[PDB]
Amino acid sequence: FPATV
Amino acid sequence: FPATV
Amino acid sequence: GAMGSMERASLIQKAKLAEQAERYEDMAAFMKGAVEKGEELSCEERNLLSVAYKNVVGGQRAAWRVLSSIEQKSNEEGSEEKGPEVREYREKVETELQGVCDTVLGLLDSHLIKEAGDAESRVFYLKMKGDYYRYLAEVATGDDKKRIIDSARSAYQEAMDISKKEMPPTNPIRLGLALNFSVFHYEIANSPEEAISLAKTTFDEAMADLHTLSEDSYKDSTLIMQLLRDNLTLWT
Amino acid sequence: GAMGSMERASLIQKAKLAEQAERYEDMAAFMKGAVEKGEELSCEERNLLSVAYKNVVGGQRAAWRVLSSIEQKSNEEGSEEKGPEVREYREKVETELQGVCDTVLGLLDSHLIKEAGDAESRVFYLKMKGDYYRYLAEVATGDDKKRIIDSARSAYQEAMDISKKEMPPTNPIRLGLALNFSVFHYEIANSPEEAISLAKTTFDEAMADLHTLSEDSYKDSTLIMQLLRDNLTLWT
Ligand SMILES: *CC(=O)NCC1CCN(C(=O)C2(Oc3ccc(Cl)cc3)CCNCC2)CC1
Ligand SMILES: *CC(=O)NCC1CCN(C(=O)C2(Oc3ccc(Cl)cc3)CCNCC2)CC1
Ligand SMILES: [Mg+2]
Ligand SMILES: [Mg+2]
Ligand SMILES: [Mg+2]
Ligand SMILES: [Mg+2]
Ligand SMILES: [Mg+2]
Ligand SMILES: [Mg+2]
Repeated sequence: FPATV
Repeated sequence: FPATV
Repeated sequence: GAMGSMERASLIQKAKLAEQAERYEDMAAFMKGAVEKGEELSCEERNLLSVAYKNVVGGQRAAWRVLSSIEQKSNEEGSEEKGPEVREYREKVETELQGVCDTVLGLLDSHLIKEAGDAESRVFYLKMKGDYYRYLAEVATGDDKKRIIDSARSAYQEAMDISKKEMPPTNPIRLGLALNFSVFHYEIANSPEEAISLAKTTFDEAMADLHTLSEDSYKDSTLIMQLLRDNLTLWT
Repeated sequence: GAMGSMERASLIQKAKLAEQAERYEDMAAFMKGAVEKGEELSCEERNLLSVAYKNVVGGQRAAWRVLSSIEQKSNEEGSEEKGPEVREYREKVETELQGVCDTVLGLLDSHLIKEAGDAESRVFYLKMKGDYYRYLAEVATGDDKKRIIDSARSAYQEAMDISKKEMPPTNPIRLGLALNFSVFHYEIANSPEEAISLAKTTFDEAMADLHTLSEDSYKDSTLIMQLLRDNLTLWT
């Protein structure tokens, strides 16, 4: 899963 | 802290 | 409602304690109470709000994915019929997740966004709005899925427009917004090319502005730039 | 109450799903519902019950320790007065923890223990009873602290007496009971010598019985023996 902030 | 199960 | 009798400052203090104790549900409830006092939030307070709900919904999303995978496996050929329980429990978790998203969106709509005039606050809240519609989109399968997706897109787009006019390309809020909108494009909108272009352009424009920064600002910006690079590596 | 309309088998199925999703509060609620059906629990079901509540209370204990440490620091010389919030929030967490302990003790008393006739089931439940009184003892500071400590001791002692008569020295339930009772002695009863003696004797008696076991039983027993050794190393 990709990085989010 | 010591081990418990 | 339940936090109506507690001082704003006490709610904020307790949110910080809850964070230290990794009690994120409590932290979110305290921050909800603080928002409902009706005063604007400072930067630190906005961060507490976002951390609390990110952690709560993050846990729900991880659980939902575990359960959805089990459910998908149950519908494959040669899988034994196990009854309604997997669907029911996935639905239970899903409903709880949607409830949390609705709570956050409610706080943003009543009345955080409309009172947020400074670019840094308005962009931060609009990013949140995009994020919580994105989480609703992840589990949406019905008549309103398109409208939910568009609600996320619209919030992110407004945030992007403000951020590009009002903030430097290294600003951590601008960077984090772009990171998340890029993920929206890749994972929700079936637009991997847009996702990749956004991440690349954001990274390169930030790179070119690093020279203007202090050591501490450089640390903050480069951390998020690395996340953009990580996603680009995953996708290319 | 809330689980009264759900089939026993569905509650058990959902508890297993909740475990896979790391949804331990849900898992505990499902298992509470299953116990309240009034039928005895199988070994697998007893394990589900214990895992669920161990994880829930484990999280509460970790949070309580973080908060108690902050509170203790606040009462040192030269510490600035920050008001009632740290004590209030530690009390909140404490009350929730006590509630969970009371819930488990209630299930054991109504009516798991009294219906448990086989050594393996009775010892398992009595160990749980000792464990949840021990957790109550960890946070007790008042008139009933001694009685709470004695309630833990009594439950553990009954479990020990049965385990020594009815189970081999390598039995994982006998081993786990001894491990936990040893910790009770060290951490609650201010009896480190008793703790050390119990751990050592339990380890050595198990060592001498390993020759009787299959590969798989050997794996199970030696895992818990290593925990006894770990504690002995911590304490000596
Ligand atoms: C009030 C305010 O200006 N908040 C922005 C902070 C910028 C630094 N920061 C971070 O870098 C981390 O979290 C973010 C970053 C960007 C956004 Cl939009 C949201 C959260 C980066 C990821 N780990 C946590 C800190 C905190 C917020
Ligand atoms: C129904 C029953 O007989 N349960 C006992 C199992 C023995 C194996 N086992 C374990 O070894 C672990 O957990 C325990 C062990 C002993 C007790 Cl009394 C309770 C739990 C050891 C620690 N990690 C988890 C498995 C499971 C219970
Ligand atoms: Mg006031
Ligand atoms: Mg649904
Ligand atoms: Mg564009
Ligand atoms: Mg029935
Ligand atoms: Mg108290
Ligand atoms: Mg003895």
